[PDB]
Amino acid sequence: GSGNSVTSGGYGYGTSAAAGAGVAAGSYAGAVNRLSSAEAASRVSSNIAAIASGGASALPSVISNIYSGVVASGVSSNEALIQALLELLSALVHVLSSASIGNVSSVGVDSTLNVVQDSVGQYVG
Amino acid sequence: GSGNSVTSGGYGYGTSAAAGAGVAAGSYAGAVNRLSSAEAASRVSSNIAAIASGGASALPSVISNIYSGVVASGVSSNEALIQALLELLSALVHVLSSASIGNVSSVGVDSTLNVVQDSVGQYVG
Repeated sequence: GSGNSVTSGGYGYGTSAAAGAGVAAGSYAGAVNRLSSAEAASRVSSNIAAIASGGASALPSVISNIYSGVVASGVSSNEALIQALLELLSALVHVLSSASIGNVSSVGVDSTLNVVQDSVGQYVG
Repeated sequence: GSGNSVTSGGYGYGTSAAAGAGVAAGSYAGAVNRLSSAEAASRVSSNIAAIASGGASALPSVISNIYSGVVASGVSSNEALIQALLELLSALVHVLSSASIGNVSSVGVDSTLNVVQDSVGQYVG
């Protein structure tokens, strides 16, 4: 302890290759190891059919579903972001296993990016 | 600039509703409203065909491609994680626009979550 608190960068206390739970400034691995727990699986598999339907329009809805679920555990706000995002990242990649994709064009990604900013930008900001 | 610097919580500077760019410890909206730039659209459109063809097997390869691209832009290391991920999150939701999904299963997501930990778990910790 010191009492005199000032500031700190994303290093020293935690950089990478760690256990987690308030390790770095915005990086925490504990939010990740919890993904192999049934906790995530119960939420992620519930929203697979949501993202599969909305594509990107489901993001602001599904992220909200998962985020609140993680925060309900009593986790740090910033670490909750990570876990909730990681749980989110799992729902939409699993659907591709069954999603017989056709042909995607390299156009309109610019516009899709404008949408992703809406869903998570309000959590990282 | 106080001589000494002891760690503190990621608040005070830009707790919420902030424009971005090193606003919080692990939260930055600046890494999000930059996605509407040609920068992301030029990277993410190269990732769309990759993730579409792998589902989750492309994550560890695509995330790294984008991450190194963002870090070389002179961005903060922990902030890069956010932007690089947001650009990543844009590629895989774009593909659903032309990906006619059929029937996904709520079983196996538990296992998929184990893989997502490998791709980003080395950047978040």
